[PDB]
Amino acid sequence: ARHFVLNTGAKIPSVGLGTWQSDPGVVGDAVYAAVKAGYRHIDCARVYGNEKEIGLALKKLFEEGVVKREDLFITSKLWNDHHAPEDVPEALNESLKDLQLDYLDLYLIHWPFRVKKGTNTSPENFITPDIPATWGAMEKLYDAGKARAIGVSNFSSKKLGDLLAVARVPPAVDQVECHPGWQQTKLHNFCQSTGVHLSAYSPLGSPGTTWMNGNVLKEPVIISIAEKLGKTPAQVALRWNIQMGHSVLPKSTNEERIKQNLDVYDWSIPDDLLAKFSEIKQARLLRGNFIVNPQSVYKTHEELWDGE
Ligand SMILES: NC(=O)C1=CN([C@@H]2O[C@H](COP(=O)(O)OP(=O)(O)OC[C@H]3O[C@@H](n4cnc5c(N)ncnc54)[C@H](OP(=O)(O)O)[C@@H]3O)[C@@H](O)[C@H]2O)C=CC1
Repeated sequence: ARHFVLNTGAKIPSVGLGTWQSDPGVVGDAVYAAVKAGYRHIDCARVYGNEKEIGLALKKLFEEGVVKREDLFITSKLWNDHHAPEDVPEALNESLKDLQLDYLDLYLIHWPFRVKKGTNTSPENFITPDIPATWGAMEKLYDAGKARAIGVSNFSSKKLGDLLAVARVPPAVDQVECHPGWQQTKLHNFCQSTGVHLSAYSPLGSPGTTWMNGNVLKEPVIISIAEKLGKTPAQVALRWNIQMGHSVLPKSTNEERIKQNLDVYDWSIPDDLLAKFSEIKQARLLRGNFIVNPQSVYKTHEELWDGE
């Protein structure tokens, strides 16, 4: 259970190191510690502003002979301002430059949302998405082998369905918020029915993010199962996702928590304790406030998420 198989045939390691909010000065030693500890999957994005420092950590690991390039699964994301079909390859090239890599294992459309190239998220800069024309350009990256798998992030079942109808290369991954607090059963189903892999971002509910109301590790049901099974609350939360057939992208810069989050393979959650999860109140923590707006295509929360 140390990996899942994507629709491309590629194995995606079921635990990756998240690097959202990993500062340029700490992220390098975090990636290093993670890989040394057995991680084979790093989740990155242009907009995280730390890809240069992840690249220095990867080049250290290779030259030090901890791993070779082929042992690692490296993910990055196309930001909202590079959706125009002519801008997509520059975006991938910018991230390959910073990571100092020949290819990405996974390249994702970060949001089903577009702004003018080189502009900030402000309504004046909003441009109607053309996901087919962006996906069209993402396919050319996949053809050339520069992105060995392509996929999307923050797509509902509907938006994922609409892309699959027009795709020549089907999305390999839909990366979404998914944890005990927000279980995404519908999309989980739609993904297994379509052969799309569901990858769980904020798998601990992103408790370090002051503007998200994460308290997943404090839920009575998770604290219980941890105590019952002699595992930490984090361990339980992550294991739940892995038993659902989702990969998890736990972020840490603390060597010990990095180690603990990989320790989700040798042990299981009994079916009894797996039943105890629908006793958990459901709330989406990352609502996409920043792109729900009167001048947005998404005038409502329900419009962004298609009721989900
Ligand atoms: N739009 C998208 O596609 C999105 C993608 N992502 C990706 O998913 C990743 C993971 O989600 P993220 O929102 O970062 O939050 P997570 O759910 O991964 O939680 C991270 C927080 O939990 C702490 N933590 C880590 N390990 C443990 C542990 N074992 N016990 C207790 N606390 C722990 C971290 O602190 P510390 O570092 O001190 O250990 C940090 O404050 C992101 O980092 C990013 O790579 C996430 C958000 C959006």
